[PDB]
Amino acid sequence: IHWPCRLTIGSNLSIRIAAYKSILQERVKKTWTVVDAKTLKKEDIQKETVYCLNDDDETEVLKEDIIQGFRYGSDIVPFSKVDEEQMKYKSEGKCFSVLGFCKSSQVQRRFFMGNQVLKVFAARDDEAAAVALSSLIHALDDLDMVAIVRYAYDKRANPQVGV
Amino acid sequence: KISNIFEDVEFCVMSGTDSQPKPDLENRIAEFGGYIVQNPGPDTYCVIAGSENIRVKNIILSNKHDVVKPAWLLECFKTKSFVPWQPRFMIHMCPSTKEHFAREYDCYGDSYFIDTDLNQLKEVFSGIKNSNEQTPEEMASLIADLEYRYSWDCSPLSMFRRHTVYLDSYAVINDLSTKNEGTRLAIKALELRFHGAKVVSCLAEGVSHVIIGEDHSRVADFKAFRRTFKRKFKILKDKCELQEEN
Amino acid sequence: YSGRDSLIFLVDASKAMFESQSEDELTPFDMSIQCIQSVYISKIISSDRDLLAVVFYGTEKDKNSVNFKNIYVLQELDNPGAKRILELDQFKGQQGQKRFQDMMGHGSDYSLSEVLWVCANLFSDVQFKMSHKRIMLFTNEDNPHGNDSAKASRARTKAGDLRDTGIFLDLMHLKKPGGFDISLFYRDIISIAEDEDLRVHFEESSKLEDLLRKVRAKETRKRALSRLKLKLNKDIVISVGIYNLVQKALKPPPIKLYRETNEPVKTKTRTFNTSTGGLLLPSDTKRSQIYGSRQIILEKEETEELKRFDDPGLMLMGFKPLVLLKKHHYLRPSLFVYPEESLVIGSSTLFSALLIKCLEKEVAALCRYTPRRNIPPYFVALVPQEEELDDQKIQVTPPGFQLVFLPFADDKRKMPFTEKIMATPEQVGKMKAIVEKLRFTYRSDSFENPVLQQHFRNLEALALDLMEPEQAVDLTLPKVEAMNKRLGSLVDEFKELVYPPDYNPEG
DNA sequence: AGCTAATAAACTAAAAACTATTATTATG
DNA sequence: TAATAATAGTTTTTAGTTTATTGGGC
Repeated sequence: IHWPCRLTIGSNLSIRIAAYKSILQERVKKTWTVVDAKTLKKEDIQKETVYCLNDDDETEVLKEDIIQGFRYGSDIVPFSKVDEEQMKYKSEGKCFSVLGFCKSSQVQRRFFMGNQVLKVFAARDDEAAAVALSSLIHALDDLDMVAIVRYAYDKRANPQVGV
Repeated sequence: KISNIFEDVEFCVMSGTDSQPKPDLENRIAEFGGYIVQNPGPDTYCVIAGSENIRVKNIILSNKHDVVKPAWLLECFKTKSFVPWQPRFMIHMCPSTKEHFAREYDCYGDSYFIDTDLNQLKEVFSGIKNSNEQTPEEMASLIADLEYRYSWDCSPLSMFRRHTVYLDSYAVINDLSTKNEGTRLAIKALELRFHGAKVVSCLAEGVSHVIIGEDHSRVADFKAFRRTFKRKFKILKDKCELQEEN
Repeated sequence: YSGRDSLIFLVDASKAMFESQSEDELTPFDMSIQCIQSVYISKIISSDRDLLAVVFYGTEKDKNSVNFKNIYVLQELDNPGAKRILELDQFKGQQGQKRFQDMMGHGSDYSLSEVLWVCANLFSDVQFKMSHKRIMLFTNEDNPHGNDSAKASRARTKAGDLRDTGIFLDLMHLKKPGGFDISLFYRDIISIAEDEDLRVHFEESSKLEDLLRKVRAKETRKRALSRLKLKLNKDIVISVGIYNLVQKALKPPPIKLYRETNEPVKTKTRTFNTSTGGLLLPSDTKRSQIYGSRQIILEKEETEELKRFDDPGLMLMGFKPLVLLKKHHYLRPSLFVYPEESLVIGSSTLFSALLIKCLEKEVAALCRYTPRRNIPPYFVALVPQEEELDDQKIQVTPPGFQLVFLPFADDKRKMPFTEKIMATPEQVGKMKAIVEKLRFTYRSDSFENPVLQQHFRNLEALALDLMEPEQAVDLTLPKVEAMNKRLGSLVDEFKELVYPPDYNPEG
């Protein structure tokens, strides 16, 4: 499946693009289901998790009665989830933009992050975009530059950078 | 303990950082048996906020609890009893509390069943920012309505700011863009600011008050303008200028 | 590991630290304390497991255990905490300084030998393995203890003693209008591995600009991923260390804690007989996968042995020129391999010989890699990365073999492709010019994830419970206005060159 | 003008590395 | 009669599960 987006350059250039994950690590999609050792059924099988009091007690703590927190040096700060979700970084939805250009030799293979390779073309039914991307490819090959680009899958994903 | 009323009610004591620190305030709360919770729960009646924190900012965002300043609880402890929740310790509150305050009070600190006093009226007036954007004629009309409708016609001072008087303040008439010096026009111009009776310096058909200014040489102009209108100018008989409206 | 780090800050509790040439300049105590706050924040986020302490000298009172006069210790060697930050900031400011001078004295005679005794004793207090006895102090003058020749002699004697004991110290130049007087009393007595004392430094010109800068990282120590081994044929085996010079960091996991007690509540989780309400056992477990109708049951070591193919190690396949690797062929972040003599003695000689030889041949090493027990071994390539130095002769690149991974056939994902489309050469030249407009030189440390930065900002902000949280700056946002003004009309020129004048790229 | 599927993110357990110590045997 | 040698006790990644998740549909 393609990634239908629009590459943005400055504030006056946009090219409808479709990205394909050319490389994807193999991974099984069939999980293992624990069933009974006697009836061989999962119906009689389901977890029981208990938030028993960590202090000198054993009383379970209800889901709402318990919150998260984060270690801070020598202590831990009490923390909710509404607080972070209203003070988290807000990504600008699904977007993908270029940032700069540099020589190919300025980077090495040992700085290649992620677990997938994205082969990207323009969106379907835009032959002018095809000519534009072809010119981009030719110019980049001639100049031997590499484009520095910023990626963002969607609002709820983490924006990041790429080459 | 001291007062069981403060007990049985959960209090989110999370910002006791005041001139009185948090620990001693919490100790006093325990002395009154007030129920202390660190994080705001549904059973918690109100959240104790002293100084401002980013956590308090989120509490403002979280329209779930009522932000309470230490003044209200301090007065409660001094009185050993709950102090009424008039908005002077208030920052952010539940919509249920919003309706409660809109019921027991108006859109401000004024009450509906408790007679106003100097303190609450002054606090309400000082809480609202400056709102001078209307025309001076609207000011004159509204203050005149306040005076006449409410039997408020007892103002000790009334010269020219407020309602229904006429007086010439310029030697030259129909040309008010220039000021004549070396005369009493400046004194009248000064008097036309403070005490209050609306200023009129233009000649029109809507004037029915016969007034002679501090200059006795303007009577010729007054009589010249008298024939232009139906009104007849009469010789004048507090105001401290010896004027009569008839 | 091989030791830990700790610093102690020393502040002159005098009046020279409580003045300013002009009100735009803070007092020496002011920028010292704020730089201390910045340092502590950096340590908390970076290396909170370190030891930090605060001691004062020159004040009227004192708090040291030996009870030397004018020697008031403030904080002891401990992992930094927000409470300490609050204690510092209560006196940080144009009025908190007055609060300190009220509740605490400032300005009195003392001996530097005494503060050295105190700091040495504080060193003795700690017990964990220790590597950097760094001592930091702040002032703009040196000669006051040179006023008493006996005091100078005892101070320099104790300084030499602590240098012998391995203690290292560093001083910050502070703005003394008459000059700090370098080379008069300290660099001859303080510990320095190099000499740059040329200017008596009428100002505070030294490294506060680095210290006040806040860093946000974890800087994990040099830990070997594995001493895994290369099986040449079946018996020729060498020991090499595994490393990842890049390791994707992520936000630390949260800790689930209570509301009114805030205690991190332990969560026991188990499974019980749902159909009975009783209790189940880990032995009473059977995993199932139903393909259509048939259900297949597998167990623990049953699922283990299917992952078993060979012993964890490196199995050489052969050699292939480096050029025969497609650059766009990528699997995951690369690794690094470093030799070692810890297990196989002489393996370093073999590693060096192999590196030199394959560098001459310009070939890659094909090998079968098994990370740990019960994992399918995958083929990888070992490109020899030579150690490169700089003008400072520092390793901009370490020696060894960069470990790049070879994807499999399943990794290849074909997509609906299109024909080859060319472009007019003049448009290619327009692209060359447009690229040259916005060209720049990339540097690795010039970019960073703003999301984690904002996370930190919030974290220390709620820790510092201010009115507002610090606002991180995104370095990944393009300078759209700057780039547009830098390009000019070439953008629309190429737009009409390729894109239809009537049809915008927008659908 | 009504409908829902990959999915990175998050959440887990699980496995290794890396320290830090010690139930054991000569042996008198 | 008493020293030494496998050992677990912390992190630390890391590799499966879990989930709330925009698009089309008609």
